[PDB]
Amino acid sequence: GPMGPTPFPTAATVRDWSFTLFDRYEPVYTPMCDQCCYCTFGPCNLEGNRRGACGLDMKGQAAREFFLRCITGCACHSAHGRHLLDHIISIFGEDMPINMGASNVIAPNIQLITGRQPKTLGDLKPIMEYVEEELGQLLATVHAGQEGAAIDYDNKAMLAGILDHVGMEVSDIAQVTALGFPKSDPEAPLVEVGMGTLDASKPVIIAIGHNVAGVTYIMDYMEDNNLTDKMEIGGLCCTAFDMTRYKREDRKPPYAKIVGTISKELKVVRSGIPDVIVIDEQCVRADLVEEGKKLKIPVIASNEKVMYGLPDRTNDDVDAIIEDIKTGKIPGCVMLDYEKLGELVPRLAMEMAPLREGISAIPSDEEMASLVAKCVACGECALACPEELDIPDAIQAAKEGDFTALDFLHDLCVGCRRCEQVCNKEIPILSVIDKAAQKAIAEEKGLVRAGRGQVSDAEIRAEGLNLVMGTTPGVIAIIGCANYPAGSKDVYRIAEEFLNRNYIVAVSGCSAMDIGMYKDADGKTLYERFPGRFERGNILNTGSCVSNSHISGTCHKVAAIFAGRNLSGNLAEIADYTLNRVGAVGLAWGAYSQKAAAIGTGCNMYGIPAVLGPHSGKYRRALIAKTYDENKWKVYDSRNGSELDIPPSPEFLITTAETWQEACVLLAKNCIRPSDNNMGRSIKLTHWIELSEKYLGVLPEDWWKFVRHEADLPLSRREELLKKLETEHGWEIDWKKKKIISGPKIKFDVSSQPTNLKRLCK
Amino acid sequence: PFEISPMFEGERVRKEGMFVELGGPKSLGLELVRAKPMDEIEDGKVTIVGPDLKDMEEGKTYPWAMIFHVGGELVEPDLESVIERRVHDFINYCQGIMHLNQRYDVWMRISKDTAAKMDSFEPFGKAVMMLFKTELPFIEKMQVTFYTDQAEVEKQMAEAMEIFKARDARTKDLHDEDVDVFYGCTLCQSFAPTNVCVVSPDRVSLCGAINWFDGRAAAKVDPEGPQFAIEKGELLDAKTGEYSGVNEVAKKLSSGEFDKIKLHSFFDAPHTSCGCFEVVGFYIPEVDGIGWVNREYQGMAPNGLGFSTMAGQTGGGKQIVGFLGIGINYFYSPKFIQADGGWNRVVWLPSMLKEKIDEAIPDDMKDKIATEKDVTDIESLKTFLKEKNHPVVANWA
Amino acid sequence: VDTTKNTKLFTSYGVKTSKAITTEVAAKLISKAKRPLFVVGTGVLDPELLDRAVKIAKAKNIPIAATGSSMPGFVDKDVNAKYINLHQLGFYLTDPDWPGLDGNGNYDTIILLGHKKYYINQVLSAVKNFSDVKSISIDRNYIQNATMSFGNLSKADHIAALDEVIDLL
Ligand code: SF4
Ligand code: SF4
Ligand code: SF4
Ligand code: SF4
Ligand code: SF4
Ligand code: NI
Ligand code: NI
Repeated sequence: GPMGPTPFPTAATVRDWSFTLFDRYEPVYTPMCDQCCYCTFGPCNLEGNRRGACGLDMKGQAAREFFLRCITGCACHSAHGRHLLDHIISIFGEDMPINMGASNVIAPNIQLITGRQPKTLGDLKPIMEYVEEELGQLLATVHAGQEGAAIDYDNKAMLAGILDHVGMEVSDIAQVTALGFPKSDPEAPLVEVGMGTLDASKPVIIAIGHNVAGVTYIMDYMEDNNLTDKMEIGGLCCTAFDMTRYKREDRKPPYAKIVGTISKELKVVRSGIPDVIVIDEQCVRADLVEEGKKLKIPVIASNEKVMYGLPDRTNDDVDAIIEDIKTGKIPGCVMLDYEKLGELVPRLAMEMAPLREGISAIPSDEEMASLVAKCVACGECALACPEELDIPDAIQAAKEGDFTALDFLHDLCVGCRRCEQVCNKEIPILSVIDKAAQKAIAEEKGLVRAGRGQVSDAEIRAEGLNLVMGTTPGVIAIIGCANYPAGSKDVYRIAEEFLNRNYIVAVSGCSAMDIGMYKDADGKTLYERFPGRFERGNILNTGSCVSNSHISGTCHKVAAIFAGRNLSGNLAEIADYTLNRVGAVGLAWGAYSQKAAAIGTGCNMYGIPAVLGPHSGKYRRALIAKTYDENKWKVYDSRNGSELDIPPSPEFLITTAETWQEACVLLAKNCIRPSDNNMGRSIKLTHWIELSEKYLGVLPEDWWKFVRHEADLPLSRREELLKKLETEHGWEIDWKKKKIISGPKIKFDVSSQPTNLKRLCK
Repeated sequence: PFEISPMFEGERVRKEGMFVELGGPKSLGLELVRAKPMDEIEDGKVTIVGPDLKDMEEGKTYPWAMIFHVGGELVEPDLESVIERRVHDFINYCQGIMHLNQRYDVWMRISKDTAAKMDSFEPFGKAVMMLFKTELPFIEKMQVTFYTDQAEVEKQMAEAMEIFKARDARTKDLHDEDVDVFYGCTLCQSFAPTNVCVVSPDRVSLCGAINWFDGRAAAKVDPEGPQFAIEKGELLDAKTGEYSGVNEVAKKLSSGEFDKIKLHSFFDAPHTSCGCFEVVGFYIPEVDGIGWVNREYQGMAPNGLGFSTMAGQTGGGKQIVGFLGIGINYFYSPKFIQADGGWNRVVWLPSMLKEKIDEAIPDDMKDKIATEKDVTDIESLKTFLKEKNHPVVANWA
Repeated sequence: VDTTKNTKLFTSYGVKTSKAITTEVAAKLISKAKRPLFVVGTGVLDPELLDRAVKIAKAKNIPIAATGSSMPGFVDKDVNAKYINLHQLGFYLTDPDWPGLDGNGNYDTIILLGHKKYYINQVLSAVKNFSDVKSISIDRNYIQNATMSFGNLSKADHIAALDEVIDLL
């Protein structure tokens, strides 16, 4: 029916909104290099904001690099979605209706961007097509001499981010509708997570990747032959969530297990636990064969994206492949036929379990003593460590029978092996750390909730009242990868702190795995302490990486439920509404991948601020606003069209934080919105002040910038803060009524409607 | 003493980690707020009769009646219950103190560390009184009395029973003609800009969290805030609940979206809902009836739509004719959709909603409303209303 | 205690590189700053590092930007310190019109102590490429993107160098 101005958008159509965002949130470029390696006219030295042979300055180069990362992430999501959709339509038919959950808008991102309302599975076919076409255009911008300004690369990156969100939504909708995933279930079944959950007394299959097509066939073969009680299947990365959501809408406990994030990927292979490894698409270490052939661990590729230089045995007989892998020259094969793979992997694991027994890279106690005695403290390993761990100090401590420093370093290490390749003594430091933390690994057991899907249109209404009556301080979306600066406990600490204050915490991806890994002193995890509903003090795990499209979609639904705004082709309107009214902040503590960059950029284009880990400064682009400049904090009143002041929150669209206390303070502060009433503003100020005092020893210096009314102040210390306002700031206050009569620079008016667009003013 | 913060609301003091249990199922617990003139009320005073915090033994249960005496220039007993409605939250603002239920079902516990730190009941009552004076500033003076003897608590509980019965009767007998002002709420305008809400004694608010007394107390706290008082003025239609003052205030605060708002009406300028209604109401035109669906119903109505779809067409602060959002206590209103025939128009209801609101359906219309068990499709609904003589049969010619 | 010895890196940001200075040159540059800003990180919470940082800041009345969660260390102390994000500080330093923490104007030279390499290097990339604010690194890691920096040092060597710099301020 009614359509907005931007259906099927391009770089020109979303230029106005992106430019409006960049006028307030200026881009900050932190180049990862002083040179350009792109074309034979180079490499060009752009240091000091100089120009290349093509006239491109270093700011433009950084913008182009970030744009390339965003489009690579978008391409990954869209290609995974396209392959999943094609397989699903081939197997289940093109007329299958979309069954996502109890909702009014089943595809909020698709409706928001394209403007269409898909009903069946085939309705998703054109949308994917559009995305891929646009991808080509965007990819054409990576060519040399294809853009001169950095702002035009930032706008194209924003377009790439929103297209990425569309692709993730398409993929998740297809997979959930087809493979019987949980449909917005607040009581999703719990699944074990950790390296100490795989019983080494049974054959072990380990699936690494992000797809689920072949994993479903493997599980079907296991179930049909009743091998589920004697063979253990584990998942690394998002395929663990995808396999633990398979047919789990009935809440039956799943036999599949979750091993961990990318960090564990090599470590498990080092332990000899896996008996067969299958690799699907992405987040797969490019040296699994190198460290697996040493332990006689077969590695099987299953997708054309990743063939790992292996022989292609697709058109063959399973028995011959089994015999060659068992006693032969090939450490694996590429098996692109899904039925053949689902039949081959279980039999191969069964026949390899009794033959690879007693093989692991963990050194003996005497072997580890000799290894720790071999070091000379040359400092190369600490120089090559991505996390800058103090390896030589730990080795020096362990030289005298003190194996606890390596035990501490085990959690901080990411298992990247970069320290081993610079050691002239050939000391396997990763295996040394694993040997020192063997007992801790054996103790690693946790529980996580399976992917519920999207948030239903009933929980949003149930939580809107709590958000407007000042009982829900905001929404925190803990997502991203697992390249943490100081171990996997930081996400757990942040989630626990925000759940203790009755926030709405939504988790997905590797962060959910690394949060559900720390049991409490009572032997409980956060998912068991707090239910999986969309309500205050509750934590819900949406699912795999492609489930993040739901979280952003949730924001869109808030615009489409309480305000009644049209979603079809209304990117600018809904983005403005989310930026001005909805209090939701994303947190990507360990993001490394280009997919994380695409997700963060797409969230920024929807108006959702994000705080990332200290490593994310390597992404070369952030979006920060100048607090001091008062002329960049003005909007229009959608009733008068006049200029209206707003508090300086959110003060960034994407930023980085070093420690988790700083992240907690930033997340608490950035939940504030200009349109907040007295109760919401009061509760947000309360929590922000409390967190600042607890984690910084001081209370914020800009708190007074968020006090429009005497009801804006916290309840506990109202008089203590009013006295400070009168004394430190000189405001005029009445003491009998405890009322601020003068001093605020913005009079409270709940009916005011902030807008960044002049085209929607009376 | 301790630290007051809204963080310690989920703090559950378990039986293995608590000094003393106050009230609960085994004992008899009570809380009460009483309004008195501002000459017998002493601010910053707590009277404790019998045992105190330092005269108690671990792992026991005590009656623990709490009585609050408030006093102020603009304080009347009609808001007493309103004050009680906050007591719970305030008790859950003190770290290590757990409060459960309200009225005469209270259950307050105390933690080991908190009990060892306070050593008396004076600071806790003082903190509670300071919060209630900070929250509702019109309360000039406040005093608390704590009873821990079984006999005294039984006497106070008998008095509280009589007081609660009187209060419930007074609340029930209140009507729209016993008052001269309604109360407007615009707190939802943070997410629904052009949405105004009007609450009257004969029409509970949209979300169920606001009544006439709640809005009245909020307006007393801040007259010019988002909770304000409306003068009804000249009544224009008693059947359709039209008031000139309400009409003009809606026109002013609606940014010119709806000119009129007719209370207790379904098709003529109905009340405007944002998204937060506890109950939604749809109009079946084939049967010329009204059905209602609550937020928790996972089934589908006879038209084939659930709560989400049928609530996605009545919201945004607009005034679309058809589906209407209401609360849960609106069924008990005597003027419940009066200009639509009232209960004579309700045709379908889910089983849970009927079992919940049985007290509102008249004895003659109880065997006249379909349920999901009885009716699955629209033809089944027609046959059911043809068999059981629903008054909507007459409208079919 | 010679700091200009281990100028060793794992990766290179290009051809332009930091100058490895001695204790005397660092003391002279700190004492000759027109408007210095002691940018400190969460890694200064080590008691020796915290004491040396407080002594350095109070020796020349240098205002402190306690980036990260380093503020609780300076609450009990006397040095004028304010909290600010490191990324936000890097964005602000590339603006000549920024009033600063005191509102007296933008800064000239920033002293860095107690930071992670991959973070301070990323911020210093923008700072040193899109502004003229000089950076002096007195950390035990050799920072490439700083204008002047110490070399790769042991913790005892770093403590000794900081003490010598204190005695030469
Ligand atoms: S960005 Fe990387 S590939 Fe490009 S010039 Fe710099 S170091 Fe080389
Ligand atoms: S693209 Fe431009 S800056 Fe890069 S190498 Fe080629 S000419 Fe030099
Ligand atoms: S690289 Fe090897 S020899 Fe050098 S310090 Fe590290 S462990 Fe010791
Ligand atoms: S494997 Fe671990 S310890 Fe070695 S360099 Fe990588 S992160 Fe550092
Ligand atoms: S729905 Fe309730 S809380 Fe919201 S504006 Fe209306 S009366 Fe107020
Ligand atoms: Ni509402
Ligand atoms: Ni509503």
